[PDB]
Parts: sequence; structure tokens; C-alpha cells
Amino acid sequence: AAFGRATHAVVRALPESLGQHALRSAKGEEVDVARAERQHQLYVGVLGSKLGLQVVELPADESLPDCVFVEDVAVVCEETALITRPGAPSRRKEVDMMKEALEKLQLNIVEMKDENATLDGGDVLFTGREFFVGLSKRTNQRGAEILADTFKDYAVSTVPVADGLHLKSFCSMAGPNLIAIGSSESAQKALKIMQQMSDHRYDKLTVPDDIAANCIYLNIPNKGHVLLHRTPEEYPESAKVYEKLKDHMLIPVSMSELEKVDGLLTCCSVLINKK
Repeated sequence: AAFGRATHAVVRALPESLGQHALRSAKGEEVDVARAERQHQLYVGVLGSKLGLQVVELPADESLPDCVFVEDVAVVCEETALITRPGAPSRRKEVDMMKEALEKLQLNIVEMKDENATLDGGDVLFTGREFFVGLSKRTNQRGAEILADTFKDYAVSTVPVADGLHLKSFCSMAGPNLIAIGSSESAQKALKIMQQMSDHRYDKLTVPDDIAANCIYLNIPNKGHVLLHRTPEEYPESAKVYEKLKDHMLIPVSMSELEKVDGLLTCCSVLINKK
């Protein structure tokens, strides 16, 4: 029942179409789909083969270029699964498959159907004590309200998010009561708001690179603290910070290709603790 404990991980293979057709906040360099596929395979390998989680691998759909980013279509807390209503309308076609996978895992399902509500799972940060929902271009007040009504056992606070970012584009949980946070003006502004609204102050792990603040924390049986973070090659100054977590099993995982389409570590999986 410790924070970060998971038994299952839902992921989805990336379609070949992702390279050219996936949505992306900024125009950048060409995506190497083969490399992206390899990095995704390694990512899944860490979750399942290395850490022992049971991985449910949903099939890619060439018509859904962004389907690999399952975090945005569902938010899971304990035995409840909130099927979201993505800010990008075309991505709402990804929802039904996740829903079916979560129902198979016996989770209590709540669907966001309100035509005036939108919410990307990537704008949701569950600290284990409460929820923080980013109000952005993808997630609106109504979506936040529905999430609050879905997880009545936890407090829900919203925080302004700018540009084409998501809340977790610059933060994520790095451990119990530990928030990994970027150093940019935006990241720090958001953190101060979250700290002020909460009934309890959180410890923080500040990294120089906002994107590198997105890591995956897991509490694994017979291993304890486990953390997947961006590599020294990708963000050396940030990797140096994670290296200071002497009680965590650090695992460097690359996402250099999917990062081109705003795909970070948390974005590629939905974690579940099925007892």
C-alpha cells in the first residue's frame, strides 16, 4: 500500500504514422521512428522484464498517431479509473481501447462524457496525498471538476499551465512526498502555487532541465525505491541530480525521439496496483 506501488502497466505500441502525423507543440527535427520504436521497447522492457510489472500492450493504430501516449486518456487512483476526454478531439478515439483494458483489470470505471469538459492525463499529478490538475490548452476547469468528483477521497487543486505544455512537462513524483521540479520561471511559479494550496509542504528534487523533471517512480517488492529518469546523454546536468538519490534504484531511460512529439516518461504508461 506504499506510495508508488504498482502491479500492472498499460502501454501502447507507437504507429509508424507517429513520425509525421503525431501532434507536437513545436516544430523540430525529423523523428527517427525506428529509434523511437527501440526506445519504447526498452521502456516497456524496464517496466515488465526488469521490474516485474505485468504489462498490457495495446496494439498500435496507424490512424491514431498519438496512441502511444496512454497517460493522457486515463487517470488511475487505487481501484478507480477515470477515462478522460482529451483536449485534442481527434485523440478521443483512443479512449475506448484503454477503457476495455482497464475494465478487464476489474477497475471501477468513470467516463468523462461532459461535452464541455476536457482533460489530458498528463495535466494530472497525483502526489499520493492529493491531486494537482494543470489548467491548460488541453485541460479545462470542467475536466478538473469531474476528476474531483471522481476521486472524492482526495483533495484537488488546479494550477495554471502555459504554452503547449502539460503540468507534468516540468514535474512528477520522484518518491514519497517528493516532487521532481524544473528550474524554469514557469516550473517554479507552478511549484509555489502547489505548495501554498496544500495542507502539507512537499520535499522537492530540483533539476536544471524542466523536461528531465518528468520521471517515473515505483515502489517495487524486494527492491524498494525505484526511479526511471532521463539519461546523462540527454540531460547530464539533470542526471547528476538524480544520482544523489542513494536509496533509489536509478534506471536511465532514453526518450530522445518521442520527446520530439512531447512524449516524456510518464506519458507512455498508465500504472495500476491491482490487489
